Amino acid sequence: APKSEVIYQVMVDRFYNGDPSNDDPEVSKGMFDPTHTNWRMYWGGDLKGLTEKIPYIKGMGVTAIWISPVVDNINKPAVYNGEINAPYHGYWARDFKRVEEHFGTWEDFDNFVKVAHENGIKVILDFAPNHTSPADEENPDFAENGALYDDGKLLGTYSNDSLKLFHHNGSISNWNNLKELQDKNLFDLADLDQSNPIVDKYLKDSIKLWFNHEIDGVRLDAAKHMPMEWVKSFANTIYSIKKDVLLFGEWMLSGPTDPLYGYNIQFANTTGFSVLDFMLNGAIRDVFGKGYGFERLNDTLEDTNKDYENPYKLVTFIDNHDMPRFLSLNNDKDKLHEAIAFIMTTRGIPVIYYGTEQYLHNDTNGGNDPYNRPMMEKFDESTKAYTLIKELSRLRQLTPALQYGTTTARYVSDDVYIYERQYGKDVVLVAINKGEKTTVKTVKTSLRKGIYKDYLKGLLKGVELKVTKGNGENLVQDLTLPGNSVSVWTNVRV
Ligand SMILES: [Ca+2]
Ligand SMILES: [Ca+2]
Ligand SMILES: [Ca+2]
Repeated sequence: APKSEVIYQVMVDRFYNGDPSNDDPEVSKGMFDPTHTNWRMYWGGDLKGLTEKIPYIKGMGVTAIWISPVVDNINKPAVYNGEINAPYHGYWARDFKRVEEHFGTWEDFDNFVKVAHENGIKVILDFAPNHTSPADEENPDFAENGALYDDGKLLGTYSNDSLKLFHHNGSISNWNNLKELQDKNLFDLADLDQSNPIVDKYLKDSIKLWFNHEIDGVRLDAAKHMPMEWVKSFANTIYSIKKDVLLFGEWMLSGPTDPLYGYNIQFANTTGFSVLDFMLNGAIRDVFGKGYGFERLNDTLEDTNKDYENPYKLVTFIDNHDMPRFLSLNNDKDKLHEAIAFIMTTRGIPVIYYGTEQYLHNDTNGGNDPYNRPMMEKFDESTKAYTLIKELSRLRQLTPALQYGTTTARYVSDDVYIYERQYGKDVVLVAINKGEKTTVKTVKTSLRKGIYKDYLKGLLKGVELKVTKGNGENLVQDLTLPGNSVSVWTNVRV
């Protein structure tokens, strides 16, 4: 009876500024905007602040915090056309053995792990071993020239790479060619050569250090840009040091016909990392954000459940830091609530991107990066979305049917989706109406006959269920779903 998880993804610089003294550190000064109007500067969020907000996060039923990368990032900005770009997001590492000084010290990090563990919450580290930082081999004064440091000891720069640390093969151009995706630079990011035994032992020593500070898992950045066999050895290293670790990779897919989807599946089946579920994500945004009909969602769900060997390890999401937030895509809270309810009641592990529960969004430039990383504003624990996210996790803890159960579609139309989750004798039936009020024909269900109250207590306009005994499969009768509603029914005792 495995444990069910719920992930909250935090971008540390944009979550909560707990400590003004690390806003503009001496060693890396000039990259802080206190006004939060230059969207590519550090804004001050830090580990102290994240720690103070763990009760808020725990009040949402979150079981694991995916924290954006907190290794030391470059101490000079990347300047493009006079535009200061700070590594406020954490993906431009200079030193994988040190904590980013804008975010805190080792003591602040250890305190964050301690308080998270005090509240029953796993810490999942976003780790980006594909690369260091932006570099121009012909201009060492640009940014930090992709420098790699080992706990303060310089191992090399891109323009002076004595130890053969990096690939010097230009940038990625043919994005459908695997070898090009692995051996060239992701944009201008100095690409690490994990085949170099120096780099191999460095990256593996680094992740050992972080686990010595009691992290519980890894979200693996840019997983398609590294050789799959090295990523497999990397997971073996982590498994060698800790038994129950949550490992999943960001293997980005462009859409349903992405030519590389087969390597993604292969990655998730063999490396020991599962994947973030981009196929399901696109279907979610299509049907809830673009008005497509539910059969696109159920078809995608059915395909993924066969395509992946272990689909209950998939990590599901509605949005993230690399695409417009759902409300930028479609500013409809009812549709957001329904999407949240969906991933909460679908197989695998759902992610809530920070601030979703506060309807946080900025729609400049379509809501695209950097505008999908706004600063957290209110921490209101009474919003309907906060309440929704808090309640469905309770059911995931009462039954494995949500994360680990089979999936049976009971009714699929353009605007109505009824699906059933089963684990042993546990049954959860869910009905989503993203259209107007309607009354459904006759639905099968394995729920015993009787009347079921909405598990959500009408929070999303949910109704009762009325099951008659069919002999064989039972019969749902006279199900009138209000418009823009979600109902959840179960035989699991509450
Ligand atoms: Ca700060
Ligand atoms: Ca730094
Ligand atoms: Ca690479």
